[PDB]
Amino acid sequence: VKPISPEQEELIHRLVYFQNEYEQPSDEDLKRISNTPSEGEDQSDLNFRHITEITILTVQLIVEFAKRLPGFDKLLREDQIALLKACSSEVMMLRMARRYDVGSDSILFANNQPYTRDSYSLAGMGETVDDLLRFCRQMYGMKVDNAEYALLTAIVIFSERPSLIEGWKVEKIQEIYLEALKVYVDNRRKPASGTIFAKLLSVLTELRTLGNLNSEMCFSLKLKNKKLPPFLAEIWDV
Amino acid sequence: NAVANICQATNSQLYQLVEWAKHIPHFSSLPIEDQVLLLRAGWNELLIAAFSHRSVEVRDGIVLGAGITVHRNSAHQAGVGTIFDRVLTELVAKMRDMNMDRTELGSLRSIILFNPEVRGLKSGQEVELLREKVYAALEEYTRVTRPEEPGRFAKLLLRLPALRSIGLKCLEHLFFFKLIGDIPIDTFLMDMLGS
Ligand SMILES: CC(C)CC[C@@H](O)[C@](C)(O)[C@H]1CC[C@@]2(O)C3=CC(=O)[C@@H]4C[C@@H](O)[C@@H](O)C[C@]4(C)[C@H]3CC[C@]12C
Ligand SMILES: CCN1C(=O)C=CC1=O
Repeated sequence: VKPISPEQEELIHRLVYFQNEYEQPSDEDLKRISNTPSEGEDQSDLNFRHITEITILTVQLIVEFAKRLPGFDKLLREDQIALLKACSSEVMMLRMARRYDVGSDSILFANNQPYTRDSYSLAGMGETVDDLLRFCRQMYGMKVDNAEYALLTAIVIFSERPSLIEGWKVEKIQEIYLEALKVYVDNRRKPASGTIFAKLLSVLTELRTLGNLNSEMCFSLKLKNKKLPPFLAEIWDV
Repeated sequence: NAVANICQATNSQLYQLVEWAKHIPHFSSLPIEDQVLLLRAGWNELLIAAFSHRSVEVRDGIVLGAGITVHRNSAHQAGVGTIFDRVLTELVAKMRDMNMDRTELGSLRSIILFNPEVRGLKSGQEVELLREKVYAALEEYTRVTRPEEPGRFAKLLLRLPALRSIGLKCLEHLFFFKLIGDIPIDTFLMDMLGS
């Protein structure tokens, strides 16, 4: 029954704004990706190339979003890098869930090309795709909106990670986004907001597992004689 | 400090784990296959949560049972060598700082146990309803018991991701290898669950 404070409304407005602002790669980058078919490559090599090369842009977008969150500039550079490295994959899972299409049971990429189970399988990434799509489905079933996604992303970014220097400050920043999420959920979900707050916080727990599942590729790739782009390899300690 | 005693302790932890699950309200009324699945999935998180919470009184150590507390030098020999540090840092220290009581620990572990996202369930909706009941109850309890701190519910819930991460450092079911027979884990669970 407790209402949103004006500061919290400003915060949420900023979050929604940033999320919309850094949601898609530039048309230039995408056009550059579609227009480099190297040498007569097969459908598989094409799918893999698109998935990885776009994933690079996705990570860059994640950084752009993170460095604009209130609180982020209060941290030591070391802790910023640590957080980003540790959370980029999870945030990536949320971004992916935001582009899930129920009807086709597929993920719609920024180039409007739908990627299905078979797209990923053909790319060489079949071992994990069902878990990915299942997360997308669960997420969809919760009917999560823009503010909730933004706030969740902020909360994921400011989570406790190994090798933090000022972990307490991170925790303190995270508290604010938690409370904003709780109040938002209280005031803007109908008829009430039974347990949807805790239900949203379970998403974090699942994101740990998914992040592990994303680290757990690239050994699978090496076994298939395939290769992560070096940026991603470094960023995910692979 | 001795091997055999540690083994006895951890085995006892397993038995106690199953006993605890058995007496959580509405759990034993689920189809037994579902109980086996839920316990298999939560096995590590549940154990780790329990002994983390038992380790708060002790300093720089993990209590694994009656008169058996393990420090870093013996951690590997105890079977906890790989998660020792993160357990002390993200769990024990945290449980101590915020004074996590037993009702809250039980709530959290209930939440872990009642995971409707576990694959292969028959009664998934029922499990979800149970988890929801636990959420509501826990929020109520923290709202009443400690009203001075309004961010306590979320702070408790934030230990669940930490538990999942630490539990994942284990590519095996914790302590199971020190049971005596060649009894498979599903058989051990089936036997220990059915009356
Ligand atoms: C190892 C790695 C490369 C695999 C990671 C993969 O499993 C993921 C999680 O499946 C990757 C692959 C493609 C992917 O990067 C995306 C493509 C898009 O076009 C868009 C670009 C950008 O607007 C994002 O907000 C959403 C989306 C859909 C992202 C999400 C994450 C995806 C979907
Ligand atoms: C076998 C290695 N290991 C540990 O040391 C603690 C959990 C585990 O699986």
